[PDB]
Amino acid sequence: VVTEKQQMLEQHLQDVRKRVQDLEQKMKVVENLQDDFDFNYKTLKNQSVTRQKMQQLEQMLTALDQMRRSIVSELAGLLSAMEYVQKTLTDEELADWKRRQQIACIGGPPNICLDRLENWITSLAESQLQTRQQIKKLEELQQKVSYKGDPIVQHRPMLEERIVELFRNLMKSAFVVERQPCMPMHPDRPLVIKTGVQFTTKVRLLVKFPELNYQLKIKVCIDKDRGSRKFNILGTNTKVMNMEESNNGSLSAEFKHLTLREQRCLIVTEELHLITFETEVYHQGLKIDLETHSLPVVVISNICQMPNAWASILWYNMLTNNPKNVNFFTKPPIGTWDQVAEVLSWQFSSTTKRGLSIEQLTTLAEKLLGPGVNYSGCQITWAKFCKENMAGKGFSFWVWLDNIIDLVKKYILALWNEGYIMGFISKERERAILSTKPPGTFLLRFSESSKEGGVTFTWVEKDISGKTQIQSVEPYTKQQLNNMSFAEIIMGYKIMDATNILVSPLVYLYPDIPKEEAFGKYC
Ligand SMILES: CC(=O)N1CC[C@H]2CC[C@@H](C(=O)N[C@@H](CCC(N)=O)C(=O)NC(c3ccccc3)c3ccccc3)N2C(=O)[C@@H](NC(=O)c2cc3cc(C(F)(F)P(=O)(O)O)ccc3[nH]2)C1
Repeated sequence: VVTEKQQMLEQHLQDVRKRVQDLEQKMKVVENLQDDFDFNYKTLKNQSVTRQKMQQLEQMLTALDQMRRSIVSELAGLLSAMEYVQKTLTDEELADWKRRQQIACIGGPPNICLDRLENWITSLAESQLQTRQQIKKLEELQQKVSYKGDPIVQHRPMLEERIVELFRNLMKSAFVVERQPCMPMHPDRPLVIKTGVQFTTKVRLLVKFPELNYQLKIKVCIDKDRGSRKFNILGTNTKVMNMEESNNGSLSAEFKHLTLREQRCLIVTEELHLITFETEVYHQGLKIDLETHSLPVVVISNICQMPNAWASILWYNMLTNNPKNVNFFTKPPIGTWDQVAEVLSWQFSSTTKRGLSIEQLTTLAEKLLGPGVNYSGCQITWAKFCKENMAGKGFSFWVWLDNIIDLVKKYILALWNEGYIMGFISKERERAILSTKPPGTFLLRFSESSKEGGVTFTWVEKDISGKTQIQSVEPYTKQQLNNMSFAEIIMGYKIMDATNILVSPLVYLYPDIPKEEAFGKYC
């Protein structure tokens, strides 16, 4: 859906194009008048005929001055308009995309489409090129015909400085990282790169100029620049930018043959690195030095470091919009619960068909902050999330959660995707909602004491005394889920009753779904 700010920008660019086109027509008229003045001056060098020709030349030069004074001020007004629209385009519309990319990287909505910004940037770039050519024409015209108090000699140096500044800054802003450094075997985990592993990245120039096809050589490097590890990019670290049908005519450069190796003559998962891209543009007498960099990258040595490395990327991209804060973990910022809850639900909605529900997020809030009702005014630190182990446990909240995400993705995906997994429910709440329900009613949830991840089912029944009993089964491990599906385990589960007969204590899946109707399709 196109916004009000974006529709106003589309008209503001169209108005710039109309102004540029209107000045082109004035430039033609001023050139033809000067060419006539130049011709008539150089030629015919009663006696009244010479006097009449002299009056013609004076009138033509006075008219030349007025047309020049008009064009110069019309160009000054055009540049001011260009400056405003460029600030809206680069500092506002482009920055929003950069933030939308940070969010998409960490599982957020996958918007981040360049086609509209490429169309707007190209339009502004083409308009600025015609303006630069009009300022070049004023220089050419002045050289041939000038006079004391000529508006070209006094205002052209400022007009030239203004358009050159505009065009350089637009070219520099258009050089973006379309696809952030990522390992192809871990597409759901970008900005985490293991040494010796082939990784890919992609860059794009949003100024759609066909002149530049096969002209820009993109050089890629790491650690360009206290006590931090230094690395080198090995493989094919140079790529010629080209227009493809696959890109829809867009100028881009994809690096697929890259690897990191430590250079040879703070904790590893919190150390950040920047992958830099460089090129030089030579366009009609201008040398524009383009330089862009990736979002901070965590460099790992073993794949066991992947969970803590991903948490550092989650923290960085959730809390800051700054694209180069390498010292972020020297003093990491605090997050709100609503910020964290959004990211945690993104971890599930990017890997599965279902994110985290309100009830699942509430029980997750209580696990980190303790009892309460409203968690919107609560704060979560890096220590409570990843750096330090949970209160009374030998593992951090993130390690416990990452093992659940993996359990869902690899072992119980189909059940999670259909909504048969209660997942996160406190011992007090599960006993509460089951207390009212008939005997044999059960819910599926994850283990809180299991580091590696465990799945369980909590059920309700009545003893001979009539007292309601709520029990959970010993959590089923990943190893067990590799032999039997959780659905087969639910159906096959038997208990020894009072009559000493093996019976299934499971009848209905919460709230009232008969077990065979919900889990039969998976056996
Ligand atoms: C007390 C009771 O009424 N129960 C029945 C009896 C006991 C004893 C046997 C055990 C059981 O049913 N085991 C399962 C296998 C479970 C597994 N993880 O592999 C089972 O099917 N047992 C069979 C059997 C038969 C042959 C060979 C092996 C096992 C069985 C069947 C019939 C009779 C006996 C045994 N069986 C149980 O799990 C009983 N419950 C527990 O022991 C238990 C629940 C629980 C919950 C958590 C948590 F919520 F996730 P957290 O957030 O981490 O705190 C953590 C630890 C936990 N332990 C349920």
